[PDB]
Amino acid sequence: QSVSERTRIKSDRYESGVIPYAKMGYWDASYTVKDTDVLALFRITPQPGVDPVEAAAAVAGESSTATWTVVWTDLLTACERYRAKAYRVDPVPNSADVFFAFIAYECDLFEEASLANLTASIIGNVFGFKAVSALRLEDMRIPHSYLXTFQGPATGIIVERERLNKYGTPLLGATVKPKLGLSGKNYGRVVYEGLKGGLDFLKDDENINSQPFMRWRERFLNCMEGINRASAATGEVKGSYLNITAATMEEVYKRAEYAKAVGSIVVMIDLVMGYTAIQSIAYWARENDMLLHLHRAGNSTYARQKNHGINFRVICKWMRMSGVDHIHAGTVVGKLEGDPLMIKGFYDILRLTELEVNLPFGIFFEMDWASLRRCMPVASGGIHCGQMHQLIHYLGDDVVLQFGGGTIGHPDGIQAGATANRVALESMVLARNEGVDYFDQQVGPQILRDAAKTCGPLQTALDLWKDISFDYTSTDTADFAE
Amino acid sequence: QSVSERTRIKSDRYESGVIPYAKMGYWDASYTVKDTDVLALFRITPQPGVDPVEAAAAVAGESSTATWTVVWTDLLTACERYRAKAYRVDPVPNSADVFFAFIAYECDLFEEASLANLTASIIGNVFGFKAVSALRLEDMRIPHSYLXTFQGPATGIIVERERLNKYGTPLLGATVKPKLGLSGKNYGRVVYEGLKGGLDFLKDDENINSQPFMRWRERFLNCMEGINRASAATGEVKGSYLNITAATMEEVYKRAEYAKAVGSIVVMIDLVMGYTAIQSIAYWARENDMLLHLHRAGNSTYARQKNHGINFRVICKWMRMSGVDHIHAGTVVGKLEGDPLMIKGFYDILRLTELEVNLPFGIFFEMDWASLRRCMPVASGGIHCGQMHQLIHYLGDDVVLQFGGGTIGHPDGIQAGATANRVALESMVLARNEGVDYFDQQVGPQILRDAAKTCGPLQTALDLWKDISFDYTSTDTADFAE
Amino acid sequence: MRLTQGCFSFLPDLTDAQIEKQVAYAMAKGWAMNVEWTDDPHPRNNYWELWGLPLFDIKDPATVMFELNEARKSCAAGYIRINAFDASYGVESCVMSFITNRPTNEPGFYLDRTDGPGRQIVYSIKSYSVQANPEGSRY
Amino acid sequence: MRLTQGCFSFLPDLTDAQIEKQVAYAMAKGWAMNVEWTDDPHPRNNYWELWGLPLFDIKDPATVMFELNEARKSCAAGYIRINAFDASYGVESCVMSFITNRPTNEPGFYLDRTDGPGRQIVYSIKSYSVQANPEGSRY
Ligand SMILES: O=C(O)[C@@](O)(COP(=O)(O)O)[C@H](O)[C@H](O)COP(=O)(O)O
Ligand SMILES: O=C(O)[C@@](O)(COP(=O)(O)O)[C@H](O)[C@H](O)COP(=O)(O)O
Ligand SMILES: [Mg+2]
Ligand SMILES: [Mg+2]
Repeated sequence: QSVSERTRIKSDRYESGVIPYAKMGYWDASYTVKDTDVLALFRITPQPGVDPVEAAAAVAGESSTATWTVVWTDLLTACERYRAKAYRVDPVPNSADVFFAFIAYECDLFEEASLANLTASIIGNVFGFKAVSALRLEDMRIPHSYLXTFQGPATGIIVERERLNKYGTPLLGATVKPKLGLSGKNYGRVVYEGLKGGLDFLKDDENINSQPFMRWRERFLNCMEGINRASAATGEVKGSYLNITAATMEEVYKRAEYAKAVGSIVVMIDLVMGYTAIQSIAYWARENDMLLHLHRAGNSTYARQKNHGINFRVICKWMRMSGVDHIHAGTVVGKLEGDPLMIKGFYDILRLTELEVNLPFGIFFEMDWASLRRCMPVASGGIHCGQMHQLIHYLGDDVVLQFGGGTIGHPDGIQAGATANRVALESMVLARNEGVDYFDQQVGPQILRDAAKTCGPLQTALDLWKDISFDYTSTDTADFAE
Repeated sequence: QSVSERTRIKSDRYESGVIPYAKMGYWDASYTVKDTDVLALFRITPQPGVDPVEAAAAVAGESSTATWTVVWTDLLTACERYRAKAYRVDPVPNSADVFFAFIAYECDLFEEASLANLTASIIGNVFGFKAVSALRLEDMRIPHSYLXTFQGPATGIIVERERLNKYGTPLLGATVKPKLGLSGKNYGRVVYEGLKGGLDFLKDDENINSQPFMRWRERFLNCMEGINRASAATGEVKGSYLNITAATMEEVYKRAEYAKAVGSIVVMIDLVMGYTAIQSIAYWARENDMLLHLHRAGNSTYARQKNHGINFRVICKWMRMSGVDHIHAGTVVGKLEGDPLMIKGFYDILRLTELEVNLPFGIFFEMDWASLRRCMPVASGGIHCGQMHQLIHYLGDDVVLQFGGGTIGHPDGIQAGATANRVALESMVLARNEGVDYFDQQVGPQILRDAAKTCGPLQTALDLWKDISFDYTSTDTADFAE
Repeated sequence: MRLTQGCFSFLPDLTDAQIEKQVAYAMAKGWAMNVEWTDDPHPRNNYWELWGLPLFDIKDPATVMFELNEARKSCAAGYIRINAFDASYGVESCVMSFITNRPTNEPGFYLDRTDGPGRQIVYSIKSYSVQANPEGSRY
Repeated sequence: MRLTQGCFSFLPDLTDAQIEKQVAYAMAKGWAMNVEWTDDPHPRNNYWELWGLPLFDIKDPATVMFELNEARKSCAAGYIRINAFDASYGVESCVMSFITNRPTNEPGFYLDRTDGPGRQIVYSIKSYSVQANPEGSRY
């Protein structure tokens, strides 16, 4: 009878009704990956009774073109081409209800230079799907071709060191404390003292923006005085991460422009600003000769648990793409969650020109960085100079070691605190380069106790804190040991 | 005894002096091409006594990292990585002392999205080198990763046809004549009459910009009255390519914005404005919902001769990357140079989603186009409705066939001129789609004579022009047959 | 006047035999045919009315012609066009549209002029059929 | 004051033998050493004076050390550093830089404040050595 009825689609695939995502062409056991594909590795915990291939295909489809029922509108497009392929599923080591699922997405699916669009597809909906009890994005292969649309770090490790005139040892910093309550005046005091005592940097706390107790312009002006006073006293380029985090993008710029205008070398942003402001202020930082330090605030809400979320290693990739110059990536031995293996992989992702597969470090995909610049990892949170031998071994050369409490907590004052940390650092590096087995539980502590014999502030820091450790079990562990 | 002499470099490669470029690392016949490399093919006529390979090395060197004498500063860079490698030197068929030289260039040599930079390296200096008596750039492989940095056409063929609401035949237009001298009001008359009579478009001639005889605003307003009168008279979308070619970028945008504000669907630009003005205006065209027609002015100053310059197929690649919607690409049978195989090459380059090696058509590299939109070729110059069979055969569907004199030189008027072209066209395509062997020297002219028995205007244009041809030997010809 | 949208509208109205030959060409290329109806002839009326779905799994020109003829019987006086959709990477769009039916008498359009800044005119094209009567009763 | 540029400047001035070991490290890693001189200690004095060319070819620390001491004996009173340079892709930069020599009496700097708009200050870091005497007679 009626025209709607005579022209119904009657094929197996585009007849109306629900068919499984695997039978919609989102699964292919022998897809061959192209060098232009976005690859994603997911850790999928299917619900009781849901097939492991089905859940992998479901994730492929709802992150590319599918929906829950069949649509004739597919056929207005080159739908073979746009469909993502779940193309491999292994079971997760030592578990028969959790799976590693590899999914490949066609290059053309993604807006050029838009982390917002990349994430809209890849994390948009699928983590809240009913058929899946848990889901974690473990890794991604960002293809060269997509990477070339992005800026990468504004300054990057190499140019940063050049603007600083500091090569050979890890760089040094401290978060100003207490976190909140200090007036701009006193902030400028802490910054002057710490920088004058040996620190390359200080920083605003992540949550120091502009508050009744201290409005932002006061902090910036008073810190600049402190910074330039420090550099006049030492003959070093100095700085402090002036926090430009704000409610609106107009305010963030206003703060960035103010930082620039008064001569600041560096500014910080919080991750809670979100990806679009981050990309904006990363382009801005390139164009205005500014270091951009990303504090990763909020990360561990999705990054902490192994069964579900986004692994921080993917956040590394996305943030290096967007173009931040620094990003916090963990300490191993401090107050914040850090397994040595996972931190090492984070550091490789941020620093290397390319990645080779290394499953113990959580590097699931091999990947070229497409001459995007290298992002400076930051090691921060409850660390002290008694741990310096551990810091050097675990974290390498290109890194900023931050000691907020480990500098300011020092009983002989802030300058004493800073000096203890830099002597610590320099002697440890000096020693490594000479061939000494610095990481040995005997030698390492001894190199510092020897350095302490000619540095008063160091003896004191060793005396005060050498018991201190944060010896707890990890949540984010590897599935392959070393 | 002096510090200069003791630290003088004494290695074979980095000691002071002239050495052959083929020993400087610019000739590597077993280089494996990477997918991210930019490839160039040059036709090299070395001077008598110069080795062909040494010439290829010189070209590779002087378009990448080299100069005429050795410099120690190479050693501050990753020199081995940045050198272009001539990787293949082959004899040319039937010229005894001429050679094809393929050269590979590392992706990181090139500023992202910059045609100026690509050309600065590939064509900057190597054509004025004394050691080579002639040099021509025949083709390039622009890698997928470089192509994604570029916009591609602002509109492209697909969206262009959706804005015109015209699918199934070639589009049709004409240059207003005489080239120079017409006032604003009269330009609009000519445009109105041609559009009413059947043409989709007319266009300003390339040298019509703004002049004593007609200032550009007068043409723009009057042309829009005529365009909108024609659209109302026919119920079709209509346009004329208003020329915004101007001395300064400030004036081009003024003309572009004026064209936008008055509702023009299309603007044109001449190639003589140069690549940087072109990329600007291509971006502008995307942002402002405008079709961008590229007149190729000056192209034949370097593209005409086989021994030297740049083959037009390369220019096609470059303009499609920069992102013009139309480019003039030849007629075969009209008044300007255009060998059938070379033209079909150019048309393939502008329209296909990728390219396979096709040596008779002059396609030396296979190349994905990276989903950059397709560029509409324009067939123009000395063609007439009596050759429509030849035009449909040689040039295909996605093309604008332009009949300036072939419309305006009709004795019964411009409308008659237009109507004759459109009937020949529609009647020729109708017959192709029916299975008729329209390209046969018999049948083609017969399809037109049939339609002429029922279209006075077409009968008259066949009688006027039927014996008109431009049969001359080509300069820009193939090296390989079929 | 004659509405000269469609790619064969400077030829006489196509016979059914000529239409089928163009349908047969489109379908030999693998293209999806559809039938559409309007009584708003405005140039910028992108969306004519669908006569069912596009005929995706249909191999027979005669079936396409049948839907053309059923559209012709059921639809109010107006315009009918047939399009051919190409779903391929590189195209993903219509590649052939022509008019199969047209009204006996199309009054056409007039050009409405509103004064803008300076000498600029703001133009609107007005259909006589549309301004006078609603959809379904314009011809 | 002690100018704390260079990467080992919170340690005591390095001995020849301690410098040889740092040179050994750098040579075993494939890096290129060079030696440079200045008597402008300004933190933004990017370009200290080259002492000859960098030593790319060299297979023995003693050569760097021999050049260090030749530089020591020819250059006026001031600062000498040794840099290690890594030509590797993704580095292409200095990876180590430390002071080998520093004059006995470094007065340092004062901070010079010019009033900008509002409360803003225009800072210039000024060196006592440099303002009093020309290059070659500052220490
Ligand atoms: O607010 C804090 O606790 C810190 O200022 C550390 O201060 P102390 O150095 O005084 O501990 C840092 O912001 C965190 O380490 C960030 O964590 P992560 O580095 O994991 O992003
Ligand atoms: O100026 C002219 O002669 C034309 O207007 C042709 O007019 P007619 O159709 O009246 O000859 C065109 O610009 C040429 O076709 C350009 O050559 P090409 O397309 O090869 O760049
Ligand atoms: Mg903090
Ligand atoms: Mg012309």
